[PDB]
Amino acid sequence: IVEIAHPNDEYSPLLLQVKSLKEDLQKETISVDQTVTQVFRLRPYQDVYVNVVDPKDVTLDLVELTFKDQYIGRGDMWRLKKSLVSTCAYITQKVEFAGIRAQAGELWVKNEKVMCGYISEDTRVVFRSTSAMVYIFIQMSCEMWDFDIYGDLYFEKAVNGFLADLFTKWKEKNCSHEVTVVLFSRTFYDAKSVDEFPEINRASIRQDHKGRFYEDFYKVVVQNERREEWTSLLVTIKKLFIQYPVLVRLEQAEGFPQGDNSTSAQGNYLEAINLSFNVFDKHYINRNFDRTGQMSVVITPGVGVFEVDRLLMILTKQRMIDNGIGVDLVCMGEQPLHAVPLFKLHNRGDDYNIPHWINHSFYTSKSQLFCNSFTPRIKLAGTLSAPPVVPGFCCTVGVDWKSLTTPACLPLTTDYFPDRQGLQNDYTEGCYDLLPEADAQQVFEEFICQRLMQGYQIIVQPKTQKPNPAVPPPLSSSPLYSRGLVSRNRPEEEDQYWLSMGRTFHKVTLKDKMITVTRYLPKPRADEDEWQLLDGFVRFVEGLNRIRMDSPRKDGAFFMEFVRSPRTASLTSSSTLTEILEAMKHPSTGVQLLSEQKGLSPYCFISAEVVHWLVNHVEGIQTQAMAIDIMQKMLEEQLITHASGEAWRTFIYGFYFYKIVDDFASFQRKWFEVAFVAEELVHSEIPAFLLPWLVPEQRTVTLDVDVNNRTDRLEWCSCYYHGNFSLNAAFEIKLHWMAVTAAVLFEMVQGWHRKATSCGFLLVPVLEGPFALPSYLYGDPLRAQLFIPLNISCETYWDRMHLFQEAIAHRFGFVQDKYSASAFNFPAENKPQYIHVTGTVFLQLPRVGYNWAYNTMLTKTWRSSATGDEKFADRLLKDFTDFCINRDNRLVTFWTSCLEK
Amino acid sequence: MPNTAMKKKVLLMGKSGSGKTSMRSIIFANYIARDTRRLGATIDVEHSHVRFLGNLVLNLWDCGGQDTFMENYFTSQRDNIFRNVEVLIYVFDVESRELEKDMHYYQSCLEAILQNSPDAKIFCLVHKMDLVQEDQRDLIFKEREEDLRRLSRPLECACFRTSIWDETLYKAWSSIVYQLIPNVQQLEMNLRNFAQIIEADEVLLFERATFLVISHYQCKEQRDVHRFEKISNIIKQFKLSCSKLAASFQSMEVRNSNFAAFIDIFTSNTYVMVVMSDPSIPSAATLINIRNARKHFEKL
Ligand SMILES: Nc1nc2c(ncn2[C@@H]2O[C@H](COP(=O)(O)OP(=O)(O)NP(=O)(O)O)[C@@H](O)[C@H]2O)c(=O)[nH]1
Repeated sequence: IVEIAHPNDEYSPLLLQVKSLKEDLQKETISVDQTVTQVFRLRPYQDVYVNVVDPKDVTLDLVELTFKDQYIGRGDMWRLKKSLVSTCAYITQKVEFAGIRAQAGELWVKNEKVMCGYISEDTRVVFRSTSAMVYIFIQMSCEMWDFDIYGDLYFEKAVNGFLADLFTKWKEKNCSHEVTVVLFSRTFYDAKSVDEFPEINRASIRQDHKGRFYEDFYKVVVQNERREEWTSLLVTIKKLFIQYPVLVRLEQAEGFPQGDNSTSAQGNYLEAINLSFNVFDKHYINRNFDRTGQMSVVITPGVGVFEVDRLLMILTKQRMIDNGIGVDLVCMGEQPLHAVPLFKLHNRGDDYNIPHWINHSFYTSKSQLFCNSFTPRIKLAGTLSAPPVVPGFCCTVGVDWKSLTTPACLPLTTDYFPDRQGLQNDYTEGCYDLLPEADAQQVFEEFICQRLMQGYQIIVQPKTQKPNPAVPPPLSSSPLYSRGLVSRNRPEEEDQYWLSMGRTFHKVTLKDKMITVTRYLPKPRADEDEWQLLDGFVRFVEGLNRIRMDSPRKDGAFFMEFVRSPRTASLTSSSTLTEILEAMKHPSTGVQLLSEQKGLSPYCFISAEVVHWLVNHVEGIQTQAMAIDIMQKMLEEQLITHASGEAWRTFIYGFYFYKIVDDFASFQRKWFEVAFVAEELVHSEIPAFLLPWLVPEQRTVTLDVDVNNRTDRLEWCSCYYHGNFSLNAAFEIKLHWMAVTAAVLFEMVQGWHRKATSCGFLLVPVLEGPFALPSYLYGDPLRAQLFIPLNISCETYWDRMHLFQEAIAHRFGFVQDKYSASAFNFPAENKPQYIHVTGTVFLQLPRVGYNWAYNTMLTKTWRSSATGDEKFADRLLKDFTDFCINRDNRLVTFWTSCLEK
Repeated sequence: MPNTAMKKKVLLMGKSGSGKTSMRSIIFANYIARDTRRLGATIDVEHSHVRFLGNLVLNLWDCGGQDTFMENYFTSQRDNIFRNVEVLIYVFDVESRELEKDMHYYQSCLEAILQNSPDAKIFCLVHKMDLVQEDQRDLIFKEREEDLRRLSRPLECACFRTSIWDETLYKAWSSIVYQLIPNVQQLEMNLRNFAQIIEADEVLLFERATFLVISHYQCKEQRDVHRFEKISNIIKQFKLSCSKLAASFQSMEVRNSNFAAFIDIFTSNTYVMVVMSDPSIPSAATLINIRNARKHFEKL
């Protein structure tokens, strides 16, 4: 606990570190060479008599920690703060814990930044990312095409100035995000045309009757794609700005059109933020392991006024109660003479409201003049009333770049009043004694009992985008639609909840419920382990705290023999009913057996090796009959009642025992993720990339995710096979976890990825969102489901046509790009769904043609020379639409090549 | 103490409204009859483990009572819920009117526990008799006795009466525990030896953390049934009062005109009280006989 400082003469910064009770200075240390070139250049040899030995209780009241390239749920942030109670720090240290890593930054005491210092239990740490997931909603109106002072279009100010500055700062601070850039706007009087009916909406006012037809358009630009070297989006946004007025005016319904309505009179603003929340509520569906923070930024040329319905504003207050992610910035400039974020109510004195949940920021342009006016002008030809907006004073608002380049995660400790009485008339206590066991079965019992993951309380998710017509503007998405119904419910009338979850030894967790804030109180696995894990799982969702030669590994060995199975596919006489000679003198030769050591397996062996042995010595494919005949004497598994195991092509993981535990109800918000195994052949994967140019059906395993010597945390997660055949088709592995730190599971996945590529074939994480509409349990509100028609021009049409469709698909197989029927796991199996081998492309088979979508989960890692380089995907689009709409004579020559057999 | 850590299973079911989870919450969380007004609605299933004098641990299931939850019990996952059941408790409201649906659920529950438990047992418990006059309390309890003895025909049931504002609750769950206990005869023999060689009026031994009447021996049979209930209620009221003082009890002494009662720790989770048939003795007898008792029970 001793603290050692060591400057030299008049070093204006200092340095200090820890040890345990240094007095006589016999012992010194070298641990770091970097800190010399990180602070000051000198070579201190053993005792120059400058090393001060002092207790010096000097704290560092707020310290910032930045993350990169990973995924960290907030329980792991709690574990880092629990491990960072009583230590030292300095600027740009790389703090690590259990494969988790952060870089220290901007450490302050109350006015000033310190080079070094000490952290003890009462200073506060705040987590930020440079690897966040960020949406950019550009709101367009008729004020984009309007000039301002200094001489500009507001569009040109916004895009050119602000986006050039933001992308230069994104290059300078060396961050790597995942963006959307979505344009959105409204039009009026687009009533009806030929079958454009569920796209419109109709606005009205109660107190003075006013009802009009209107219509909302979203045009997306790049959807889910990280790349360095930006500013190409600036060129595409200029192209879409010039193409935009015809693109919005002359579409689906043509009455007299009024485009791009004013923001200070109407707007789809609050609906746009609510649809960003409709994206972010389903974060647990397809989980990237390379992003942490969440961010939604709306760029508007508005003044700050919005004329907004009452129900949507109250509903988005209740939805930003959960996960605060919203940021607003105004590229109009001209900071007005009142409290600038404000809402005039539009309910079905002009009723004002001011938000304190939003983070607004203006963008002044770069010039210097005399008196910047705060007013526009346009010449026509010819009981309470307790918030007004005008007596609130407001000097200037900046841009707040630090909350736009490094997004801040949600805090850990907040102070609030206790759970007394009156309104919240409901408490419930569950005291759950825990029996330690050495056989994964203890957390989930308490978990499904005491909460059922907000089984008590509701999720207030009342906005459902049920419809979306899309438009055949190009190969990004383009949904242009109506929001659909809003099924709002009020909060829990006359009672909130609070809970008392006890460990009957000595421990209590007191849960409050208006936002999930906790109070933990103290008085095989240990007691504190299960207690800490349960506090982490209450922490994950809403987590405020009150305060004051076989290497026989059970996946690697079977994965390696399924690698051996292609290259071996692609003794005396038989007919003796004694069977003792062959089936007992297998070990006389060099037959490899799992018999040296492994748990629950004295003398074991794999079926495929034995059947390849019996085809290497006896006849071809009648070996399973004699294998059953010897299985009637010598077995493999526990309670057999079977054939010769499975004779061929069937995966089994480890845990030999499964026959003679709480499951996962899908209400509990499982974090799941579908990795995928795709049989591949490089001989066409290279030239189309290059200059050339034209037994059940699921299986559960509950495995332990650790290759270390930890002895601190037991760590389990559930694999589901879809495959128990793996003929030469697709294969997929689902991972369901409500459990331990994701980064260890990420290095397990990447470990058998390295075992997949070297000596084998591709394992790729694959978006298990099929071609799903919005308001499905999978999917986004921003997916196109692109269409590609088969212009043919040449008893049971559909079945033979489906087989011919498989033939065209596997013809793209043979020449460039193999296919696989990715037989997914919904019962009755509605649509046929093909994955392409070694690429980024989904197809389904429903006009006459068949539809297409673009995988967004590769993201430049899990990357080899087989796949990659998105130009490949666009080339396959071009080649496939050429081959599909009957270019030169390709389909007709394919007809002749089929008919000549 | 030989720690044969078994794991017993007990369900608590019945109709919603009156006193489903309230009685469990006042018998295993140190509440009062007034503060149980704040529990409110439960959900489908919630359960708990409670440890109890060491070795025995109860999986205590509390089942809800809405229409969809009982239907999702019977015509659904039933085989998981009614498997390996030892003790069933079935709650009866007095004031409730829909008796037909109550006995309909009761018939279906009896047939389901018959087809999923051969040697379990059912205790039905008519609670909340604090609203009816005492002569009508006698009439209603005897009618429930006879009617439930008829409708519980192929397998027997035990029907008790209770309320929350009295001590018959403590008697009824004392009966549940004394049926559910593993061992009887060795503790009875040590009880009888202790009481007949240290000549007491009556000796009483209890669990510590909830104080249910485990065992007793007397030689003055002039208190009818309500001595155990009353003394358990009043000293657990005193323990609830001392709970707000950050202090444990573990020891007390009282003597009177013809009366000499003493309470102390015996073992890791057991209380003893005793009245000793000789009121004019100071604590030397209590000293030598807590010595005389802890030489034997700490060989047990
Ligand atoms: N005064 C009084 N109140 C009682 C008595 N019995 C039950 N209550 C009241 O009945 C209320 C309901 O508690 P309880 O029935 O345990 O709740 P529950 O049925 O498990 N909730 P759910 O309907 O979701 O299953 C309690 O608040 C309690 O005050 C009684 O004998 N006297």
